[PDB]
Amino acid sequence: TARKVGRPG
Amino acid sequence: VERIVSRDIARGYERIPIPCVNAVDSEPCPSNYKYVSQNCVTSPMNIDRNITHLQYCVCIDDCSSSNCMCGQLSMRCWYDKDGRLLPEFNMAEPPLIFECNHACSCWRNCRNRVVQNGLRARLQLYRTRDMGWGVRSLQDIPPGTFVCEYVGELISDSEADVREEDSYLFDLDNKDGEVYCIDARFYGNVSRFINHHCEPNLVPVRVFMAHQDLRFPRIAFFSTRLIEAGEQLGFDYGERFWDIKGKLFSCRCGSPKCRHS
Ligand SMILES: Nc1ncnc2c1ncn2[C@@H]1O[C@H](CSCC[C@H](N)C(=O)O)[C@@H](O)[C@H]1O
Ligand SMILES: [Zn+2]
Ligand SMILES: [Zn+2]
Ligand SMILES: [Zn+2]
Ligand SMILES: [Zn+2]
Repeated sequence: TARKVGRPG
Repeated sequence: VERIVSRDIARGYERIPIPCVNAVDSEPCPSNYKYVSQNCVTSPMNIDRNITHLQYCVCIDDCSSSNCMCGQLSMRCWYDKDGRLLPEFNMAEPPLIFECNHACSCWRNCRNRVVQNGLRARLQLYRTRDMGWGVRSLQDIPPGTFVCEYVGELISDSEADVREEDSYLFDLDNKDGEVYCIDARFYGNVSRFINHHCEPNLVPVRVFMAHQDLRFPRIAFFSTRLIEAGEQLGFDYGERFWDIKGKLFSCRCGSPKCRHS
């Protein structure tokens, strides 16, 4: 977990 | 003054070379990844390539008219004559772009074709003082210009959740809620090296070209303003990225409006 560190924003 | 540790990291695969220089330390040109100029897979994505599923235009002109179906799919064709995004283009919530394709009746040099013509800017991979490697422009880039595509390995939601080297992920979230990802960790192009900036001179836009499978937009960076020769490229990695990496390090983009410092 945490989650996923994907772009963008 | 520096060290030209490569004449072209793309090995001739891009329309223009992308040299690597290091003016800062002894790190040689990065080699822990494979440069690829287009997206790849390492595990079947069933991308719908059925040519009869493409929507296409029947324009008898250069696709400048209000009637271009591909323009309508995009809301309107956003490209001017020089290939630049119109000033009225919404960089805060960019629309999906559909470029004309091989199913269209129009010619290859039609107006609705930009991203598919590949790299037109002179870029350079260089070593930053604060952030590792980065990419800078070697010339003035006008605003609304296509600069580069975020290229890497197309993978699934759940495969992406298990990737331990996670500094190169780009999520593709459909409006339908479906999610895939581009991982530029092992296979990637120059975009893997573009750093986050809180006042970005680049914005990513979802674009469709040879296929219109909405699960797999391709990610195109357009300049949001004039970028000056020598200027480092940057886009906003976004909040999902920082909520996680922010626990490990802080943004050093150096902006006085830095939101993650
Ligand atoms: N604005 C920023 N501030 C601090 N570090 C950054 C940053 N933008 C990118 N990075 C660094 O670069 C990683 C993203 S991959 C970007 C390329 C990287 N600089 C490289 O040399 O390969 C981040 O996890 C962080 O290590
Ligand atoms: Zn058309
Ligand atoms: Zn068309
Ligand atoms: Zn066309
Ligand atoms: Zn910042």
